[PDB]
Amino acid sequence: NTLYVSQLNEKINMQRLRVNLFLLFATFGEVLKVSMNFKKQRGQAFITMRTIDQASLAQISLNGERFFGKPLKVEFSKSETKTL
Amino acid sequence: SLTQMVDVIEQTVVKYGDSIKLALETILWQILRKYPFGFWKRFATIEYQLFIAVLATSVKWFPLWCDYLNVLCVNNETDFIRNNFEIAKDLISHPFWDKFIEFEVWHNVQRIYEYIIEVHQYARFFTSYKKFLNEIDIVLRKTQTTVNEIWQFESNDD
Amino acid sequence: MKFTPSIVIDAPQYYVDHFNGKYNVDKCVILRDLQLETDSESMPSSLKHLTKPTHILDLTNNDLIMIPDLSRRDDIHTLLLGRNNIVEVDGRLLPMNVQNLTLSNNSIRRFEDLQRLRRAPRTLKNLTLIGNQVCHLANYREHVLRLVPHLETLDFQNVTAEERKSAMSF
Repeated sequence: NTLYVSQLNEKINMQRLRVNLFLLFATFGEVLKVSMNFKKQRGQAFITMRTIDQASLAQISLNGERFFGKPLKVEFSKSETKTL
Repeated sequence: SLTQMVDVIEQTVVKYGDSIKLALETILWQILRKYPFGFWKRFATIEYQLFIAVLATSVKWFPLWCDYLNVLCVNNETDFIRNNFEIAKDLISHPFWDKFIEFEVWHNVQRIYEYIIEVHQYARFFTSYKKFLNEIDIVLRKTQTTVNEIWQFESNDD
Repeated sequence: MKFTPSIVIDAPQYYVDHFNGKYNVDKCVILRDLQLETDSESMPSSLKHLTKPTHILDLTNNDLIMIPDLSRRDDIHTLLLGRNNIVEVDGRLLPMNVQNLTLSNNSIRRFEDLQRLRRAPRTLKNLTLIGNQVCHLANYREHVLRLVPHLETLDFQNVTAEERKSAMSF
């Protein structure tokens, strides 16, 4: 349900990064995550999704998408998100 | 087959209406390189509508030259027209030499008319003789008569 | 099928992640003020029963042709329009303080069709057109910058004074 993204332009501020990520990933389904917990940027964002099919669809469709200058790398998270 | 693919690529690019169009034009010129007539001229005219002098380069590689000459006159000199008419006389096609003599049109035009009489060919030669008088003819008339007899004799199975 | 108030009353209504507020729209179909997703919205209408409490509007995955028919909504800050078929934009949009517009994966063909976005006064900071045919046309980026300089981030890329100046040069 949660996707781990990395390889992103860390120069973007936290709140703008989160708003653009929620924006971009809303096309596949409702994003449940309000804020990046990791507070370290450097691409390492987790996106939590209410249904699992939207997570898979986002993963396949947005691999290597140019986002703030860089092609994002997307994978499935190792563990389940606390909110799930 | 391949020509249907080239027509499909041209129609899809026409329905699209800049770098992707450039790669499509390079794909089209590569397809014309692999084919290397009128379909190539249609592809070159489509490229001239896309973003035109390559339509002369492809006809130079083909060596049909007077079609590119009339297209170049449609796109826009007596020296270039003479270098085109001599290239067409090298290539030859009676309407082609007719278009070259019409674009050239005075003794150079008379020499072009005499050479075109020497090579609807015979009727054009008789019209050129009448126009040259209006500005050895029977020997050229008999030779063009024998040439027209040869042309009527000419036109797996092919 | 149609976006009607009966639908306005009872979709999954909640707060964005971002804590953006809203109240959603689903008696059987298309939604508003949250997740307007996947119910085949042809034409936006009947936004009045939204009665203003909404920060965001996730229109994605509908069959929207154009973006008109917006009642005056002071609160709406974000529109997530993805995966529709937006050919045109109204023009008298002017929902003051619409900061973010997501046009991703739609069918806007011409530069001139983008013109109405200039009307967004100084609020439309974030606009994403990626996934449209217009993106392929030459000098797309520079024309968006010269047309709507209000944008701070375009296609998730940031404007920058360099291409602002190039947009001025052309």
